Amino acid sequence: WEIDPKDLTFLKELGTGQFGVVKYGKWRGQYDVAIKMIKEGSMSEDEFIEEAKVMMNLSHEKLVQLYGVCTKQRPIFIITEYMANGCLLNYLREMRHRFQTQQLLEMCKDVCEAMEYLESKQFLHRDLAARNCLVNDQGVVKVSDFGLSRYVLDDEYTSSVGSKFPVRWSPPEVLMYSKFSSKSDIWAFGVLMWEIYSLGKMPYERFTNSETAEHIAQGLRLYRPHLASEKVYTIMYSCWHEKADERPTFKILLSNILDVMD
Ligand SMILES: Cc1c(NC(=O)c2ccc(C(C)(C)C)cc2)cccc1-c1ncnc2[nH]c(-c3ccc(C(=O)N4CCN(C)CC4)cc3)cc12
Repeated sequence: WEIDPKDLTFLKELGTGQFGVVKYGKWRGQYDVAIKMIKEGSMSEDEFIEEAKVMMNLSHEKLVQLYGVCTKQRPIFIITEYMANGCLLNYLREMRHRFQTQQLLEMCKDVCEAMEYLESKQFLHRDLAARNCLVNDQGVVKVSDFGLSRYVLDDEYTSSVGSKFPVRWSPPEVLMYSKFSSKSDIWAFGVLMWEIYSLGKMPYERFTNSETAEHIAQGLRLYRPHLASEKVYTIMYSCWHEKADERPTFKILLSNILDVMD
């Protein structure tokens, strides 16, 4: 899994993430790569390195591939597949047109295929959201940074009352009991479907976290976006059942999305 850093050519800045600076470059003077330059103290590096092989073996066309690591210099590097059109959240917000409903469903289908693959490997994403999905040059959506949440060293992110914790993508059992399962990714996926159909709006925009939790407890959920048909809304709504066991699997959600696609 150890990539020779001499095989990397750093070419551009690609902004920052939870682990700091990310750059764009070439691997073997030919393949586009994103290179995460891990800020010292931001990550459980040893744990990530000892568990990374699992992640490098997660290969599906709709997952942003982890290619390898460079751990013999400061900072260490995580080398991944490069996505030409950046994160899905910015893509939805910056496009000028009102997306065709078929294209929006296609984004949902792409994410659902990646998630069905992760579910088949009993591998949780833990931070599924439009900000963690990327888009390629053909408008194909891919799921990024799956499982990396586990290696974050930052209480504002890892604590359910922290400023960076994905509260609005979390089911009640995560918020009350820290109980993660395949069903917490299902809940997050429903919120992601809502982000896609609302063209990148923040979920529960008018509510504080405590108002959101009270809205949920009373049986209220995110409203049906203008672009989502009643059938599409039934799919995202099924992800938010109060009882984790009543939520569908990604295999079932994919079958539902394909039926709506016709
Ligand atoms: C994934 C990733 C992260 N994210 C992380 O490290 C990270 C995230 C979450 C976590 C936790 C789960 C632990 C919270 C950890 C780490 C951070 C910076 C870069 C990238 C990144 N990785 C791969 N490909 C990329 N492309 C871009 C990209 C950005 C902007 C443009 C752009 O300016 N335009 C304008 C022109 N228009 C035509 C196209 C778009 C293009 C490409 C970014 C990519």
